[PDB]
Amino acid sequence: TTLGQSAAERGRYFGVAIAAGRMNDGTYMGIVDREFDSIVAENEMKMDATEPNRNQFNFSNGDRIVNYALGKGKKVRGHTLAWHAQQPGWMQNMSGQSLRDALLNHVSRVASYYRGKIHSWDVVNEAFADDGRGSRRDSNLQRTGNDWIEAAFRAARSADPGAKLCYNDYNTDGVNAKSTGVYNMVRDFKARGVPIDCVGFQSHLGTTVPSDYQANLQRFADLGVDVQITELDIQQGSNQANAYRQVVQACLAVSRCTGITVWGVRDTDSWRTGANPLLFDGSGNKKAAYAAVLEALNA
Repeated sequence: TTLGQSAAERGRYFGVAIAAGRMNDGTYMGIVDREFDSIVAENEMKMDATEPNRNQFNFSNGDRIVNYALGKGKKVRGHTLAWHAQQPGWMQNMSGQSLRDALLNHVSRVASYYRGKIHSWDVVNEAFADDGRGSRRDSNLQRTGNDWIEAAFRAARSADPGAKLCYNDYNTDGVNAKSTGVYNMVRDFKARGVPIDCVGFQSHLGTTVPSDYQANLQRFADLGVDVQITELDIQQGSNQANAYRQVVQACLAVSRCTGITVWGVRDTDSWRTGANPLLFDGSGNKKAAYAAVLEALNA
């Protein structure tokens, strides 16, 4: 088997983040053809990639990833319709109502273009502080109004109602002040019928999985949302393979945990240079962490 085969047999997907740049690399494209049944774009679908100038869109590189995914029978995750980081320059300098207008225009148009091709959308990415109080990150977006996360989900449901609408964030893997700030927002969203289907957990780990990784996953699924591990990577070390095997078993244990996406093919492809935090090495070979993931999917 492969990761994707044996994660399907558990009712789940195993995805990978790819970059257009590498799609000519023969051994890279091979591993992706075979091991994963879900695909994210690493950069080609962010705000600056898709709307370089106000109200004017280029989906050229994002499409090369999406259409490769559909052509080979794989699911597609959309990353990401709204995010303080990596805003096209014209957007960084707007504020207020017109920023709010520009933001919703971005979400409905991007989600419209990809309607029917997107298994799930990171609608809003990283909206909570890392300050031990679970408060909102101060952003030009957040300064338009505390309800901008709601408005963004509303615009995305309109544009593509078949897509699963996710909130995605990092430093949210255990039970901390940040996951509980996310939790309270989502709870209120589900209370009020705000259209949010899944919560994403980036899980950019150090060397070790939190004791309550699954307890935190589970408290969210109990809200009646799906949970997804969206951008997984684990710092290398002797506990690396143990840490991957634990993340997979925490997802199999939770019934609403639909799948896991690691954030790159090979160690050399990682935004986290030097960490070697992935399932393959630069020579393209399976690491120990690959065998841990494949067993955990099978045991």
